[PDB]
Amino acid sequence: WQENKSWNAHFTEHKSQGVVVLWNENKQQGFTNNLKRANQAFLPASTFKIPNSLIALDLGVVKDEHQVFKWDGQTRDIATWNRDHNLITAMKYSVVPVYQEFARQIGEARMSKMLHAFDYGNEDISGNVDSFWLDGGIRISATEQISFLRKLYHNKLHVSERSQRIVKQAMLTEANGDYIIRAKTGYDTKIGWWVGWVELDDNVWFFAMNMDMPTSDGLGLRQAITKEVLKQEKIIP
Amino acid sequence: WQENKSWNAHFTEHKSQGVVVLWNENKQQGFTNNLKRANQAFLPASTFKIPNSLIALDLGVVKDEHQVFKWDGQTRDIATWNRDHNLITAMKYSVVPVYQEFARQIGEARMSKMLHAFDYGNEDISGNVDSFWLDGGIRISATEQISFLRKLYHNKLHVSERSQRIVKQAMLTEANGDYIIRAKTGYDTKIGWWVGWVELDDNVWFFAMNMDMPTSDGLGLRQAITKEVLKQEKIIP
Ligand code: NA
Ligand code: NA
Ligand code: NA
Repeated sequence: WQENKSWNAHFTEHKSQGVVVLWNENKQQGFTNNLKRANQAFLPASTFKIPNSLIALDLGVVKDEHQVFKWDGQTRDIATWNRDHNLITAMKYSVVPVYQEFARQIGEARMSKMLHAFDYGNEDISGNVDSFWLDGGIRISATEQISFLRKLYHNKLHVSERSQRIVKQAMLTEANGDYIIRAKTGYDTKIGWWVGWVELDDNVWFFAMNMDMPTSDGLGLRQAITKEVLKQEKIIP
Repeated sequence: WQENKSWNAHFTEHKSQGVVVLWNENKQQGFTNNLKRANQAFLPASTFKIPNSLIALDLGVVKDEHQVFKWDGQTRDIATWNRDHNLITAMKYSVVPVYQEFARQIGEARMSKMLHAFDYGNEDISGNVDSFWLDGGIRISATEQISFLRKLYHNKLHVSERSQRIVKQAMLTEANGDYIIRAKTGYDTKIGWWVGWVELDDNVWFFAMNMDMPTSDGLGLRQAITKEVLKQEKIIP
């Protein structure tokens, strides 16, 4: 692990504070602007959709990325939520109600057992079974997110290979001739997250970032600051 | 099927001639600028890399998208070919020697049986087992490319689901907040190809295009013209 404080200028430039963690898979080396915060644990919020999806697929709660999760007829503030969804759109729009239903069907016992099998964060599901990742006891750090993602990337998690391939497909965020990003956003009213990885032709760079997010004003910063770090390190052009 | 000659404006504006074929999956309806050229069969060239990959995966000739195909040590004109590759980079840079090796390992008998099971084009693999898609007997039309691709999209081809998911991952070309394109380019001395699909939140649009390609100058037009048509049809912004 190497600390590079020069990344802090990207945060300063945006009147923000946070951590970016990068892992170079080929070199097995990590880099971050703040080693201490890199190892501090926070509520995952919607980044929890990654393990939740995996578990739901492995248990058959979700069949595949095409199955329709019918809208439950309750109108909610976020317009995109008020419609039918599949795994791809549910991830893309972070549709909380669909995942809450998943969590209820999974149940606390299977949920707790799976997170333990995954070595996921503090592995604590205390609170409501359908909301612990938003306001309950579970915590994970940026470095822990990287460890978890590395296992997912290599199909090493304790679910089927098929479930893992499907979730990586659903994580697809951006792709062009230069790179591919597979990732998940999250935010909880105190912290904003972006975790995932960048696929290059001959390497993979895992990333996990979080930042203080007093208002939702700055949500776009999660990707922007990360990309500035990626640009500075020449990972993307 | 519906003919839209207005699309010809995009070809002529580039001093070009060709066909674009679109299929709206939800509505089960197709659109083309030239109904007859849509059904004209040509050598598939590198678009054959899609069935070739599926077969190699299903037979274990390829383990997965990470397996290294070591460079055989012969230097060829295209700089990107002269290195080790995996399925992702082999597709991205259309690395013919790797696929030629796959074809030799698959062998004529299994190749022929699989293309028949695929209902692929004219199913004719004469003569050279490692070059028939470049100079041999096989011919496929833009509409036939679409039929094959629709089966691949739904995991309905007669190979494992896993094989189909891996090849679709390897087809990934472009992705953003508005769309995902999975596709494969091809070109022989005479014609250039682009075939694949556009994933939207609530629909999939299949496409297959081919155009006259007297020089390799114009290869960029395969994507550009196709995108102008997608833009016109309001499929992408
Ligand atoms: Na690793
Ligand atoms: Na910025
Ligand atoms: Na044009």
